Amino acid sequence: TQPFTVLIEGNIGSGKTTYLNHFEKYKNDICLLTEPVEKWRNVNGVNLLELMYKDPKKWAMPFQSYVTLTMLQSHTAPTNKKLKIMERSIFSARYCFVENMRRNGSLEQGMYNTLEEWYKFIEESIHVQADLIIYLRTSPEVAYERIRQRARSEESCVPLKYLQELHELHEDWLIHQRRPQSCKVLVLDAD
Amino acid sequence: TQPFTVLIEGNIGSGKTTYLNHFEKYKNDICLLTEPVEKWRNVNGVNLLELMYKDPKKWAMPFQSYVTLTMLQSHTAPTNKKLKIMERSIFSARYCFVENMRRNGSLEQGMYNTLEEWYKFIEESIHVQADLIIYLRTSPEVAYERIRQRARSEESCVPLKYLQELHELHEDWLIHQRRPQSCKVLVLDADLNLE
Ligand SMILES: Nc1ccn([C@H]2C[C@H](O)[C@@H](CO)O2)c(=O)n1
Ligand SMILES: Nc1ccn([C@H]2C[C@H](O)[C@@H](CO)O2)c(=O)n1
Repeated sequence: TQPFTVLIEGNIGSGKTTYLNHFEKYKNDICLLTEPVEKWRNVNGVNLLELMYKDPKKWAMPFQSYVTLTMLQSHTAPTNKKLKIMERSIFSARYCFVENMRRNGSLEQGMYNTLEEWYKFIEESIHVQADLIIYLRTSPEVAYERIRQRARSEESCVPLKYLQELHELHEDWLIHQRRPQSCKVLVLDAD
Repeated sequence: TQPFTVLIEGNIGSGKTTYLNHFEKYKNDICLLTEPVEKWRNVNGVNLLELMYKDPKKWAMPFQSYVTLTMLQSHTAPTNKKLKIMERSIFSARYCFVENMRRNGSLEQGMYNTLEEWYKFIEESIHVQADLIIYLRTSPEVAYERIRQRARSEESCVPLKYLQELHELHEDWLIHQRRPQSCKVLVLDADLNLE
């Protein structure tokens, strides 16, 4: 079982990290799970994040596959705290990042299908705690800015086009669509 | 949630199907799960099995991942029979087929790694019922004949060396490197023409 869980969603460079760094001083009453980027950067030695951004058509599949795994581990990790805040989720991994990779051709149909089958099996079994989604809404330009200020080795080549597509997907999912009673969405202007 | 389970393992062309047919008649007391191969041939329209054999460096990883999923589905499927018989398992996929694709160079480090991490997680979360393993043991040459006469479209380009690698892998797993926390193992002579 999991306590009240909050999912911090948003584009790359939407200030999620900075934002949830605030909650750090309260780690004693709140379970804080940042994106397991360190895991993605070091999978038994390999940097999947790096490989994916360097050669999407080749590494998008294994990468998103691992991301699903680690997000799933985070969603199901037990805790004694009564509040849980996670940076991003399996929902955004599926509806935004994977879908985007399918559109730009990084994921070949059979690869997209495999990932979708996994998402279906998970939802059919492993229930995921999601009570609140705070959506740090931004504009691609501002997101591009943040990314540029912090020299992230892997994100050193993400085009503005890429951010726009991710942005649109986050919009289609969190705003231009009725949400279930099981989960509320709080939109904040990041910019 | 799972009853006594038997995993039927063997190389490609070891007569699993034929052998599993002898169990059709007991369908009332036995839950028989066949390899979800036809699912692999139809993943919402795409034939992952074909693609895997056609260009493993690109498709081995997605294919095996879907295999894991489908096998996992069988390992945890509903049943109301007091005996369960599965054709293959996540174990043969992990220790034989994935290992083979790693050795032959089809799976690059990160892909093999991703696959292995899923295995760790699957067994840390779920528990897979495995009480006995029946091993239809054959020689790679005999297995090659079966595959040849079977004439399966996707296996059309499977060379003897491939079956040779898989054979060694099954041997190491079910016989040599075997240990007393043993899932008990019954070794059958699948070179026999029909038992
Ligand atoms: N499903 C996901 C989740 C995150 N990321 C990437 C986007 C950023 O580069 C980094 C997070 O800041 O992780 C990704 O490619 N796919
Ligand atoms: N983990 C697995 C399981 C099966 N197969 C292949 C072997 C045969 O070609 C077909 C099963 O009869 O699927 C495979 O490549 N990998």
